[PDB]
Order: sequence, then structure tokens, then C-alpha cells
Amino acid sequence: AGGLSQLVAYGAQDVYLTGNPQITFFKTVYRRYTNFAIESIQQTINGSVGFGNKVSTQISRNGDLITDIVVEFVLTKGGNGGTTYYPAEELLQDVELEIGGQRIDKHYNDWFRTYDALFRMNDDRYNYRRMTDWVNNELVGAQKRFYVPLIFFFNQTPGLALPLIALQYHEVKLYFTLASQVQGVNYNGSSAIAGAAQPTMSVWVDYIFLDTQERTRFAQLPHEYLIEQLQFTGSETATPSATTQASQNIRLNFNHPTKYLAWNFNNPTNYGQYTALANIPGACSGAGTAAATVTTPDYGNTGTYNEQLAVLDSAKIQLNGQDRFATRKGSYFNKVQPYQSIGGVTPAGVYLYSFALKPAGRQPSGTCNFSRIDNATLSLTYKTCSIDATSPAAVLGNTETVTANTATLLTALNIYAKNYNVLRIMSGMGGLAYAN
Amino acid sequence: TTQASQNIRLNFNHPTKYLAWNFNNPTNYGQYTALANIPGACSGAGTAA
Amino acid sequence: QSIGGVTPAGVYLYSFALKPAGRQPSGTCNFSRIDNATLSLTYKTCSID
Amino acid sequence: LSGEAAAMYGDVVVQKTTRACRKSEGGFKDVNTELWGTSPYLGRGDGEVYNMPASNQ
Repeated sequence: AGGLSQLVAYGAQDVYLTGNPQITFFKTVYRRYTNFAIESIQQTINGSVGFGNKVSTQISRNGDLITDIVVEFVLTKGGNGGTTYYPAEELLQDVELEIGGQRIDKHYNDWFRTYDALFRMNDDRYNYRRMTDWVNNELVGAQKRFYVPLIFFFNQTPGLALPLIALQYHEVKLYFTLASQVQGVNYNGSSAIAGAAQPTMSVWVDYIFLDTQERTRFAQLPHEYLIEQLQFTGSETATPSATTQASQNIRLNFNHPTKYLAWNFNNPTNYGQYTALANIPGACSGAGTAAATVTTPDYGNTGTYNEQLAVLDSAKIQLNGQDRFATRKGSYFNKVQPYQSIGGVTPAGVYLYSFALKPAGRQPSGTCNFSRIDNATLSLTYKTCSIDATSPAAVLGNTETVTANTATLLTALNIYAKNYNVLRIMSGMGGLAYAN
Repeated sequence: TTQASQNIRLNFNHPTKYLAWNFNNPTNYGQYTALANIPGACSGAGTAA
Repeated sequence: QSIGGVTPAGVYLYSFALKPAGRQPSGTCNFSRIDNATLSLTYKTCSID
Repeated sequence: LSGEAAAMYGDVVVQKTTRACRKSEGGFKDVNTELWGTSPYLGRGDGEVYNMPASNQ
């Protein structure tokens, strides 16, 4: 009777489960850790802050380690509710990481918008928006501060925290480029918003302060950190309206052991628009009413999960002119690769193909080494963009190989590669092991 | 008004006997030339249709 | 010169081989030692009605 | 070409390969040299290496 009726019923099939036991679940052994304290302070930013301006900051070496860096913005919304879409990361047009004036990485606003499309999932992506957008139907004139966390190699795991102790000579600094146009703040479509305020910003750097037994160790021992890099340049596509499904061979120019490739198609005039506009709910401004127009999004709903509005029909990647895998339709890279590799939901228009079992983690799990590969190509086939975007009967009622006529505006192609490198710190001098 | 040109980068390896190519109309299998209102060159060629 | 037949318009061939129609190797372009191979094309202007 | 010049033709006139790594099975094994600032400023900060106990105290 009770649990013991199950417990005593020990048998042949238990000899490999509980016979000669190795662990017990009901007594945890904890590890003792080195003393540290977490403190984040403001850095001083060099240069004039504003739309279209470039600024930089050099990180004071107050701490031992650098972990998370958050770029803080204050903005006043220049439009009404629903006219913005993650404006905080639009403003942060890009960030470049240098250690001692030597490039380590560089991220772009479209990447930030692609990263939470792929790797930041559940509550943290909603909270990410809470930190980057107006999410409560706020009205014009509302002002709030935004928190845009950076995602360089050193902040998502304390294990790769940047070693200032051991970097006596290479001073770490960040360059920021600010966007000239932010939708719903400074511009509404292509039209400037009169009276729009200039943003003000500060950068918080999370310093770790260590004790004396370990701080001594850091300054004396050589270090090698296994770190990540982002590789990027853009290109344009040819998207037909009728009679054909166009092909396009986009040559890849990547180096280093790459864990994954990811890409999107967008309308370069509307930040984050990775799908066609249509006269259906949330798919364009005024959707569902007589005032509906399919040239301008209902911006706060720019992101969708309706792959019917995505331009890509199929994609294949070749390695040295040979197929790396057989051709897949576009929804495979949007739904299945992130299911098998990440475990989240990717919005329509964003695609990922992994070489890694778990690319979300930092423990290497399979990579494609593009520095030992002669050539690699991303071969695309597009959907025929023959569906009148303004007719829900046709937008919601058609075949897989066709999409809306407004998909022809998704001319900007962004192919990203996420790779490994090694950060070497030798007697106070820092730099990277491989320059490819 | 113009004669456009392309520089197509090739992805080949191994001892090659020859390179061959054609300019296809993806919508009409095996069509490698222009169509015209002359015999055998388009549907209905030579007639009002 | 290389085959001895008539090739329909729109299909083009350049051989490296003296007898590409056969199997006995008769000259090859080994692209394993050619790092950048490019095919440059110029088009005719499509101005005829 | 003379009878004699012809043997030398091959050896001298015909161009030699400048890139012979086949981009594989070998490849550009040499072209990956480290990025590191080629001698940084060693003034402010050098004491954490040689005078470290003073910093910790």
C-alpha cells in the first residue's frame, strides 16, 4: 500500500536503473564560488547625440570583468498608437566592438531585429519589446526610456566576461551609429515628423569586481577565450510579379567555423517589415476597413507569422558547387530548423539554417568552416507575386508558390553568419587568433 | 540603347572536357531563342493570329 | 570542329577537348588549379519588333 | 625557338603559378595572422603585471 508497493517491486529491468546506484536526487552537493560583486555604472559618450550622428564611448577600466552592456535611450513618440515598431533598436543603427582599437565584432539594427526573431524567445522577447517599443497603446507625446541590451560574445554567459584585469594595454571601446530615420518618432513613412525631439542616450556597463586570490590569478595567467563573431554585408533581390518564379544565386563570402547562417527579406524603407503588406488584420495600415492601404504597414503589427505573405519559395545552399542538402521550401527554414535547433517560433520572412545542434548555446555543437571551402552559394527561388494584396479572398485563399504583389517591395536581402574565433590575452596584450 | 554584359563567376572543379550553356525561357521548356512572327518562330506565325 | 553536327540556335559550346563526344580523354581544363573562372557575356540589343 | 631554346622555353618563358594551394587539401593555411594592435600603449596599466600586490592591497 502506498509508494512502498512500487518501491519494493525491484526487478531485472531495474538493474540498469537503480542497481549499483551512482547518484541520489535528494541530496545536492553545491560548489563554493570565488567572491565577486556585480555593479553597473554609466559611461561617458563622446560626440553629439542625435539622429544620423555617430558617437562612441571608451569603457573606463573600473572593473575586473565586463559583462552586460545596456544602451539607454529616452525618446518622445512622434506619432499615434501603433505607428512604431521596436524604435529603440532602429535608432541603434549599429555597434562596433573594439579591444584596443582593433575590431572584434559589429552588429546592425536589422540583426538585433533578426536575433529576437530567432534566439530570444518567450517572456524575454516580449520584455525585449517592452524595453524597446511602446506596447500599451500609448499616444503621441508619450515619453519613456528604453533599454537596448547588446549581444556581444561576453554578455550572455558570465564565462566569457571580458577580462580587463589581463588587458592592461588594449582599452575596450564601442562605436555607435544612430539612425537618421526612426518610424513613428522622427519619420512616418518617408515624411519627417515636425517637432520631433532628438534622443538622449547613455551606456550602462556591468562591471564585475573580484577579490584578491582570483584577481591575482587573472593578471598573471595567459588567457584564451572562445568567442563568437557576426559576419555581414547586404544585397538586393529580383522579385517578379508574374508568369515566373525567379531564381537568384547569392554568393557567400564568409570565413571561420560557422554555427549557422540566417537571412531575411525586407522593404528597406520600413524597419522590420519581412513580409508583404495585405488588406488583412494587422497586415497593413487600415486593414479591414475602406481606408486600408497596402503600401504602409500598421507598424506596431509589422511582425507576422503568416508565411503566405513571405517572398521566399525555396532555398538551397551549395558547398564548393555541390549541394549541401536538397532543396527545401521557405517554410522549412522559418518553422523547422528553429524547431529542431532553437525551440522557439520564427516570424514569417526570417529564415535560419543551422550547422549546429544547439546554436543558441555557446558550447560548440557543429560548425561549417567557411575558410576551408572554395565557394558556397545561397540559391533562392521566389514565389510569384501575382496575388492582389487588397483582396482577402485572394490573400488568404491561394497556393503555396504564389504570394502578394506587394512582396515585390521586399528587395533587401540580409544574409548573416554567426561564427567562432579565439580571443587571446597574453601578458596584457589582447587580440584575435584568426584574421579571416 | 545598350548592350549589357555579365561576368558570371563559375563554380567548377575537376578536369573539364567542355563548358556549354544556353539561355532559357523558364516558362517554355527547351526554348533558347527569341520568338517572332516568322515560320516556326511563334504560334500562328504568318497569320493574323 | 569538336563534334561534327548542327547545334540549334541558343545553345553554345566551347571545348577544351579535341574529341569531347568520346570518352578517351582528349584534353582537359583542370579547374582544381583555376581559382577564379569567369564567363563574360555580352548581349545583343533587343530592339527588333 | 631553336632546338636548344625550346627546352629552356618551358623552364623560363611559360608563367609560373603564384597561387598553388588549391583552396583545399592545403588551402590558405598561412593567411590568418592575428589581429592585435601591433604593440599597444604600455604606460597606464603596466603596474597590474609587475606591481600587482600593490594594486590588490
